[PDB]
Amino acid sequence: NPMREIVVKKLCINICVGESGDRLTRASKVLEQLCEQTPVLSRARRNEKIAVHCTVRGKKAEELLEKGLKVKEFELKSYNFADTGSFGFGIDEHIDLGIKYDPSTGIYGMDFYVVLGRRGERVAHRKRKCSRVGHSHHVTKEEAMKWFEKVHDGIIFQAK
Amino acid sequence: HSYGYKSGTRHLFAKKFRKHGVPSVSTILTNIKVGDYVDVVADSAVREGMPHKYYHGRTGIVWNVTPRGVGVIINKPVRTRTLRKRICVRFEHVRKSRCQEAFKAKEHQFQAYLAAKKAGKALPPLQKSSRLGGIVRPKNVEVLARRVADYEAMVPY
Amino acid sequence: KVVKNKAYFKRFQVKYRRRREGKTDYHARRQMVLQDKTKFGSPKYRLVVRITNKDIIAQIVQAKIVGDEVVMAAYAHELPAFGIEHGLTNYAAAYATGLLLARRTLAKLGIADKFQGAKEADGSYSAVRTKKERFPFKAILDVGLARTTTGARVFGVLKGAVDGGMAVPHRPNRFPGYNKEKSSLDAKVHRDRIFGKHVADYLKQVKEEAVQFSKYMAAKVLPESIEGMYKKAHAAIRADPSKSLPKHKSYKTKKLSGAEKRAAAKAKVAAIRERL
RNA sequence: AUGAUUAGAGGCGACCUAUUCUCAAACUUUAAAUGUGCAAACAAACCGGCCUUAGCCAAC
RNA sequence: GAGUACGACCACACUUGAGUGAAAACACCAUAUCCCGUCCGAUUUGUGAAGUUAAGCACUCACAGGCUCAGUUAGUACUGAGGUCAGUGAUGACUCGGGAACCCUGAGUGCCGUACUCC
RNA sequence: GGGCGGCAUAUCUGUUACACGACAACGCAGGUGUCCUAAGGCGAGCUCAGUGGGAACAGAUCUCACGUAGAACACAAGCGUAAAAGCUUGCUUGAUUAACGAUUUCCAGUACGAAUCGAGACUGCGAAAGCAAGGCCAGCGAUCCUUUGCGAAGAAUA
Ligand SMILES: [K+]
Ligand SMILES: [Mg+2]
Ligand SMILES: [Mg+2]
Ligand SMILES: [Mg+2]
Ligand SMILES: [Mg+2]
Ligand SMILES: [Mg+2]
Ligand SMILES: [Mg+2]
Ligand SMILES: [Mg+2]
Ligand SMILES: [Mg+2]
Ligand SMILES: [Mg+2]
Repeated sequence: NPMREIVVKKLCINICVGESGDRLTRASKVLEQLCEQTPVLSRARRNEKIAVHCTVRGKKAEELLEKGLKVKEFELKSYNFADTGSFGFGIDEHIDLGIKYDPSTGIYGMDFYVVLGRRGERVAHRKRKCSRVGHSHHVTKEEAMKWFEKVHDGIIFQAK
Repeated sequence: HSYGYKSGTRHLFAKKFRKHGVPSVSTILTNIKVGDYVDVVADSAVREGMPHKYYHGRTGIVWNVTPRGVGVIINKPVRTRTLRKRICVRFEHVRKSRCQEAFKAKEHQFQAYLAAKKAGKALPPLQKSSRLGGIVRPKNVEVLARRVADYEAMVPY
Repeated sequence: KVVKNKAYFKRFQVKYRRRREGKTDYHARRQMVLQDKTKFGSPKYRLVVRITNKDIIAQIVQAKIVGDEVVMAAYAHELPAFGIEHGLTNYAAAYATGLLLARRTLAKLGIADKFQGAKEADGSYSAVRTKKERFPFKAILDVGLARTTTGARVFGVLKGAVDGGMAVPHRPNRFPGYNKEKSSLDAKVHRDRIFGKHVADYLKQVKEEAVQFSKYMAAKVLPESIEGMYKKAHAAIRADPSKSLPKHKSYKTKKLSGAEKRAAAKAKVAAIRERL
């Protein structure tokens, strides 16, 4: 059935900087330049901003994550996957991603998290007649790993 | 020590188990007019126009109707006499009373019987008392007695 | 560590059926059906608007204890009988549905020919006349769970009914073409939306290319006659409001008996006992 | 459910899973007996015309 | 025999696993110039009709968990009225009346309105 | 006994209290003379405490799933509340005036304090039905005396 094809729902880029000031502003500018859209600052929980994050979906997200896979050499550990059906990885020295380093902003790291899913997930997020999705229609860890292997390179196995 | 307005109402102004919630639509659509009999039962989920704890569970007569309120007359004994108290409550704390359901049915039955007699119809047969005598033909007969096993089965140890 | 023990279900209280299904806002419903007690249950009506994926439904409803009573209903899937046979969901379709419902209701009540409403749609706000010269028929708007934003098809149906002749209290703060920073309403934009000028512009832009408007392009619909079609539809609806489209094998599965279920369980337990 | 409280067993020292022994004026799903409010046709209630209202309802 | 909109009562209607679904609906679905709103057309708003029953939805099943109505527990626990009743007492039975609860065990798994539509 | 101690001297919640209401002790466990232009009013949008699987520094933040309230509502306690009464946000001043309307609690059916149902004016929020004359329920004061505000300017052969 064509409706069960797995697709990438969204990709979240997060930079937790700590403190607040020039470093946070520079990181926000760098993330905005990288993602081509305005990021959002997130505060602690006790009211000072501590991180900057952004969410990307669609053709831009599909075009992205290629630099992340290239940096990670298209290899990931098994435990990086989650029972929900999503995964992610870290990255350091975004100059490796190739953002044309400038002296104004130093080197920054980031965390990418990719969330996948099938069509029909709207029924759990719409306002009217909100319901729950079927367990069979859910996405399994084995299915996610098989999709990653079929679309990209392989993955190593570990314990922790 | 303390004699506040809502003192000692921990169990009185509380919801029954698994029956919480605000009043339904049937309460909102009920019609109340002057001269009706109502029961004053507080709804603890409204907290507006609540009657005093004394009047919870009393039955009275409506004497005034406002856009959101009802005026009820309640008898209250004080020393050697009975007073007619007039209280003002919101419409969500009253309900129509069935205290005259039996009497109203009695009047309707009398009218129906009167009409049938004038029309010369057939009246229903009259019930007979069960307290009269008669022959009894037994189907099953048993002996009633105290047996030894009755005493042995009374020592749970 | 398991939250769904037996005590959870023992102490669980379920919500109302329509709250669980997610289709009724009961606070709003209580406030909408509430009426002054001194009126002693005089009739009160709500115009309920519901927009589905491929149709829009408008109804005139009075509440009752046994259940709501529907006075008159109009559906968008009857517009082809009155003309326009494409879209059936846009703002012009909403306006036509509202006008048709108002005309049907007035004809049914017999007060027609005394409240002719507005002949030509100018998209201008006129205050409704209410008790709060014989008064018009009144009903209050019910949008359910839909989000109320400027330029919405629920308000399009509202405008259709008002121009038809019913008295629905409202303000022009949500019509298409209201400038919040200026607190003014532009009638030109409202008329353009009512007659579907935006749809015509989009159709022209799409046709000037090299899925959208697939059936539109399959038919010979030219993006220069939509306004005339809608005007003709308004005229036909006004002329003959009571018109519609031209005009038990069982499938239920029988439930097993309790005796049959017990027999099946006994047979299964005998089978496993024998296999052991 | 809240708050106390003894022991063994299974999964796996810890924990979860069902149990197990004993309890609460300021704990309770359930729930008496004795109570307590109202009504049981004569200034009332019931059944079909008429008059008035600056009350309700789009109108009657 | 079914569907949609508005509903009354608010678990016999809930929760977990499976299976089935004629027609028309409902829904997933496509898209972002305009109305509108977001970090993100995700939610929401506008405009459509290339695909699907995969999911939602409806029905059926389970020596399922809950829930509802009965039986048993039991004339037991408790209790109104009485004695120049028994007993050192604690307390108990008796006489004229009222009368429970848990565990355990049976049966069941929504029903009733208005309007429009499909067999 | 009195003294010393302490307020049981005005007053609020749970229990004592005996399934309507009422009920004492220098009985038990605790509170009150404050605080708030928002912590008041309204509309909209969200769902809390916690748990599990994941993501460089990171043994703070991001994401998914479960989650009947196990959180929160200034303060003591009880009750109540889930597309809210909780959290965020936008606009506001119903915390104004209110013709000597009626009523509840204490009770002598007196007052004070607190509270409930209303009619009129001018408003706020909302598309609308509607909601609101403070923060539900403790947080307060007679005679005499002192002190402040309204009897604006204009017009009547009265
Ligand atoms: K007391
Ligand atoms: Mg609303
Ligand atoms: Mg069962
Ligand atoms: Mg008492
Ligand atoms: Mg709200
Ligand atoms: Mg007075
Ligand atoms: Mg006073
Ligand atoms: Mg007023
Ligand atoms: Mg003074
Ligand atoms: Mg003057």
